[PDB]
Amino acid sequence: MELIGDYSKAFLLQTVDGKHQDLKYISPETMVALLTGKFSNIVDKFVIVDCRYPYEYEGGHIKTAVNLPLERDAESFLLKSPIAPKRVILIFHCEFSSERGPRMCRFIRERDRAVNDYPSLYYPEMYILKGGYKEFFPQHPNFCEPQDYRPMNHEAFKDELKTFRLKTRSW
Ligand SMILES: [Cl-]
Repeated sequence: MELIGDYSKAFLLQTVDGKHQDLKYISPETMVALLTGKFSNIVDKFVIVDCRYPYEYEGGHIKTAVNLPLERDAESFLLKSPIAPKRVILIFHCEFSSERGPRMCRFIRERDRAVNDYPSLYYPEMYILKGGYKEFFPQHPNFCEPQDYRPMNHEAFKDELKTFRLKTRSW
């Protein structure tokens, strides 16, 4: 397997097959391994980036996840003052096997390459959570807050979906 983004070392986590062949995917069990400190002697900090809209996040998210659905906010949070360490790892996710998580992962890599001298990176190791929140919640509800799941297409949130789409950079 290839080295991480800055070619400094191998990827730390066991991976699973996902839709995008160019990206690295992890399972809910691996996400729990990170949250439970199984990799604490090697991983200084990891950030779970929930790419879903605010109403989805508010309805139930993974504990400690940061909601950064807009490219400009993810860029500001992650790259204005980079989270330095040991390894730093980013895990991106959305509701299921959609495109919000993968798009944000690729965007952050593009910006990280842009602000660095090749091949150095602030976030050389990034993964996508396979199956997103939809598959994580039924496996580990006690690692979620609140213990619920609100889909993007929830009947009572049609206006909220629309309101938030009008804040994105492109459609
Ligand atoms: Cl955006």
